[PDB]
Amino acid sequence: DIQKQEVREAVELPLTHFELYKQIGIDPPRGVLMYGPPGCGKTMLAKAVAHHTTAAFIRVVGSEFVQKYLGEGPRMVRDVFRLAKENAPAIIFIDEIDAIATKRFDAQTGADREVQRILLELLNQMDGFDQNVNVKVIMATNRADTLDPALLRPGRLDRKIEFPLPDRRQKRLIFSTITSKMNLSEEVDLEDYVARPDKISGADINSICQESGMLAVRENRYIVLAKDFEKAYKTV
Amino acid sequence: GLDNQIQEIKESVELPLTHPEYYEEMGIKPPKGVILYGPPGTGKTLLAKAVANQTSATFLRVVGSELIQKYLGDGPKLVRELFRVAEEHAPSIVFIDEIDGEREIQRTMLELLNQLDGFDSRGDVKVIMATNRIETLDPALIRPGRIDRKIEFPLPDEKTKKRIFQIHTSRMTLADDVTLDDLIMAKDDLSGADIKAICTEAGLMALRERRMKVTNEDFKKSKENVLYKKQEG
Amino acid sequence: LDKQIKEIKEVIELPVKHPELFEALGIAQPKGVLLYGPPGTGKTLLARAVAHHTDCTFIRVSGSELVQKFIGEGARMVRELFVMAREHAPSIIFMDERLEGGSGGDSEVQRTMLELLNQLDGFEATKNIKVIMATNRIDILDSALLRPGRIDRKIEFPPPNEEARLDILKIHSRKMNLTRGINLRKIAELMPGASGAEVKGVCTEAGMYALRERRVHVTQEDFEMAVAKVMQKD
Amino acid sequence: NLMVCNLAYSGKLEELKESILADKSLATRTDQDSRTALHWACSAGHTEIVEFLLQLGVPVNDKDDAGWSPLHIAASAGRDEIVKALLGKGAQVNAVNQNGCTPLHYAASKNRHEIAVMLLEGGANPDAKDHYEATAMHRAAAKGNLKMIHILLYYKASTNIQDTEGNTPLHLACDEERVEEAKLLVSQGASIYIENKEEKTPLQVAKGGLGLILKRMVEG
Repeated sequence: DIQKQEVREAVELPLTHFELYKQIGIDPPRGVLMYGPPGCGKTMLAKAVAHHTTAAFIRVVGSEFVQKYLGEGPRMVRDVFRLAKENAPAIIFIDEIDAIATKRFDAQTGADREVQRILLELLNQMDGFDQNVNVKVIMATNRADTLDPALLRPGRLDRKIEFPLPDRRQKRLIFSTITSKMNLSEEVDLEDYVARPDKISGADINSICQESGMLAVRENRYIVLAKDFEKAYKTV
Repeated sequence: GLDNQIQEIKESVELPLTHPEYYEEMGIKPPKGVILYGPPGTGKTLLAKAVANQTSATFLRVVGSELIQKYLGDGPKLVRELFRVAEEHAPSIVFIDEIDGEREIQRTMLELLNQLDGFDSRGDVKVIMATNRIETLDPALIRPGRIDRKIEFPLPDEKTKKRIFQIHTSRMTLADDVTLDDLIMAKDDLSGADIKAICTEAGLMALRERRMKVTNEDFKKSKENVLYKKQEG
Repeated sequence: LDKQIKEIKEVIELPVKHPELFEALGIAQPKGVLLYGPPGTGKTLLARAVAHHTDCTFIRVSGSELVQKFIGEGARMVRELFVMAREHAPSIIFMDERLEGGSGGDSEVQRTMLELLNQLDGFEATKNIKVIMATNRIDILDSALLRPGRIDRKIEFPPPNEEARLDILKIHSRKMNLTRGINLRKIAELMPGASGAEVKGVCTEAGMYALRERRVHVTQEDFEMAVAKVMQKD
Repeated sequence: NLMVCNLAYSGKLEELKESILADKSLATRTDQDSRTALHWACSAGHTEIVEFLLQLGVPVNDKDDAGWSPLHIAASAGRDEIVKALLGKGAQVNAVNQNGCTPLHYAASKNRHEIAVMLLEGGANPDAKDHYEATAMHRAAAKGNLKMIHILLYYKASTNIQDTEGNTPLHLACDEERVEEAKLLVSQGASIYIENKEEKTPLQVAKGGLGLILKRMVEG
């Protein structure tokens, strides 16, 4: 809503697909940072972006290039960046940089230091590739303590979106988008089931609705009710 | 109100070798020392008694637990260093100050209590522990450590800093219009070297302009240092 | 861009055209300099332009996490960087990283530059070691209460003026295409507010209206709309 | 799970009317959920079926294992003719369900204007509270229904109800950033000085300086 609103305004406006940026330079940024202390979040957002923007999406985990060959990184930025600037403007989902953004000194487990030196390699490549390229690389995280001042340099991560704990907007609209497809009842009410998460903190409300569907697929009851919503709240 | 407290710690920790004939004749021997704790703390009773006891003695400075928490949990190795140099400095006074995850603090505090209790030596040196809040320390430290005496500081806010301010400003010079209501009403968790520090930076701040008088707004500007010092840490 | 280089040539360029005999016959070294004014433009373009014409290194202190352990295991943070300053003689240092919280929290950096100017003013084991003060809050009047003034260069930094937006608006106008029916005196002298970075906000935020209106070049009306945009916030 | 669930859910008119006229046991058959053909017929939106049931005089006070009367559930459906027949019979307009939410919270939740005018017209409490101590203006003003707020202003609804946390409808309007609704409620008597358990006034709960223009709407 507001998070996808700031991301959308920060993505689709620079990616308006016009050649006039190449003459006067790439003024608008391309990197956007996100947040969210639910169950790692950052998934249904890119799902909604996939619903709206019917384009390519490089879905990769945050720990995909940790292979002992150490060459997967340069091969993915080389091949994926060349097919992004050459084939079509895509959205490369390089998420979960908190596990690969921690400082490391000892050379025993210094593989994280080697892949952060690869992060320095592509860190200079993206500086050399600031002109004449149709690329949009998103990069988010869920921790603000293990970050380094190198990534926070202007021109790389120019957006710092925060996420509230209750965040009643995404909860109400996620109830609307989960009730717009799945079945529903007239007794089903969202008043205390969106007001109570404002008083008590939680996560994965959509997955709690899916747990209510698990407690409703028991075939003992034909239509899901509120007892599985509140019971799913107290259980998970 | 600290005369009875300073004569009770004077008789408590100055009964040993310094004027010793009243300690090894009656046969009491509480050779464990006291554990300093002050409701304001932060060098007030710690520094006041740390400089007041230095009339004739040997002082041993141990301030802050940063060297333990700033890196890996080295633990009681530096306690063994201070215990072998305290063994080579037996007629001294062990002064541990600023005693401020928990799974290791409890085991280095357990080993600290074990080595500090005198598990391998008899009573020969006076060990003094210090902290800001006596409630954060686990009560398991009181029985082995404190068997001699524990001192509370019931300070009258007007006469503690007005008596210490009067004595400490009766020999040196100062300025006029030095208020006290905002001092006794606002200051907390600070020392006497802090009121002396703001009178010294107050008269010194007036000395920057080459003046001997301090304005009330300048004493509030120096007071702001006290206002933020208690809110920072 | 002349009133700042004319005052910085004697601060950075002085040990360039002077051999080692001037260390025992003339002025040894300039100690420090501070530029009061919000870092809109020239915060790193001056030290990076002269350093670009010096080919030295750029070592920062920036007392925070991830740097207190890299520069030595444990010290006062002004001795290990000085060992790296004897090993690396050409090094330009830039001090970059309320009166209530900033007095102490910024007084850590104030103490850092006090002991750095007391090591430079103390002894000279190596040359080309210079520090630049950058404070643009109440702590520049508190810094003025802490700066002794005896060893200090005074270079005017105009973000609260207009010429520093005229010259940097022309520099930011040479890279992109601009029209000929433009007057930089009203659109460049009539831009007060936060700092000189809202000019870069006028160019970057003006590109949205230049591409929005399909203008192949940049006009003055676009700069006016971008002036409104940069005047929306701050 | 019973027969009246598929006959009262899958759209059976003449088989259900013949099932009632043939044997009253099917008409008074209850399942494990403690529901009759009125609950399932109101669940599927059956108009003529509930007109026949309410015509014969089915007990409307029948609740489930939680306490959900067909007026809370069918008023939570937002159907026009169903609530017209239920209020035509004169059901309990202020009965308590499992959470305590009166049918006014359900008429205000679904933005049903006629159901709110007809519930509040028959004697329903305009400021009734549930177990969560919240009224229909917390949720009606929080969801973003301005016309529901206006027709609550027609029935003299209070604007400073304390929630179980201590919030007011102005706190649930500033938290949702409803500009015109907070300006209306403030222009109706919403106190900007009420504090919840978080020790925060509605000026601090709103974002973007909205409490300053709400204070402007207080002093002017």
